[PDB]
Amino acid sequence: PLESQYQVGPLLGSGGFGSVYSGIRVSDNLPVAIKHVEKDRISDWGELTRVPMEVVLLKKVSSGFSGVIRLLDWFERPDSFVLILERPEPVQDLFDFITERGALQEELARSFFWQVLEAVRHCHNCGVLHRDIKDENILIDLNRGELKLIDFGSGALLKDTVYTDFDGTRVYSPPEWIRYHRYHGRSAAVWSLGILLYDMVCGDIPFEHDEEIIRGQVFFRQRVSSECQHLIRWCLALRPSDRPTFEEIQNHPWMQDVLLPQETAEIHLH
Ligand SMILES: Clc1ccc2c(c1)N(CCC[C@@H]1CCCNC1)c1ccncc1O2
Repeated sequence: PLESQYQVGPLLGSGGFGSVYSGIRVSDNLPVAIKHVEKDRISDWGELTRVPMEVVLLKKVSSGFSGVIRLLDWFERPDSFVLILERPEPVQDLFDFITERGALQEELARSFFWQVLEAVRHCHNCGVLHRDIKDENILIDLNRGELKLIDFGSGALLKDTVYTDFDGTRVYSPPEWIRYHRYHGRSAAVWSLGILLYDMVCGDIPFEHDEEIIRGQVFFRQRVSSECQHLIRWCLALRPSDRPTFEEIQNHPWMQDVLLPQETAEIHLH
């Protein structure tokens, strides 16, 4: 019943993930996003009924409220899967937000960064590893000031042993991946959060090529508080065991006195 149950609007974007369209549920009038994924181009499948991993992972996290975009429904077709997802309104992704406004005031980066951490914790707590945390995978609900994680298509079940496959973004990938093709979930996630935070406070990523990643030296082109630079360098420690846990990130001095999402919208987004 898919074509009667939702009403298709403009293409929101396309890339490695497939094609994603703006939509309306005709039932509720609810704004949704409609993601089409070609079966040919799915590396990794899961089960409940053989499905894309994204579907497994999203069901594991979609129980309860969160900073992750919910799987509302899904459909199989002969050559594609179709996923129905929350669409916040109005909305802008963090990539476009940063491309437009440049480097972000710390107070705002702090608010955004905290929310990302809450969301990643929530995922890990549900047994899910994202594997592609970056600006293009974070949405900002502009009215409520709430960040939501998207695109679980490179994700895995969380586990405590090493991962030897990676299908996320190279410049967000830790040096242990680049040199040895091995990493552990949590410490690789922390590396990529280090990259994210630098991107927030400088308006751009710290490392462009592999040689820079491997070397792991951070130069700041923008004025950034010494507390913030400390946290960034800590998350981008070359040795994974030298990186902080999520607990240590959230207890870090730069993370004190976070604004609530609502107060963050009033000040920085309205
Ligand atoms: Cl509104 C919304 C809801 C749920 C979404 C997505 C968007 N997207 C958005 C991707 C396109 C962006 C939009 C802005 C311009 N830059 C590119 C998405 C991408 C990949 N997997 C799941 C997704 O789920």
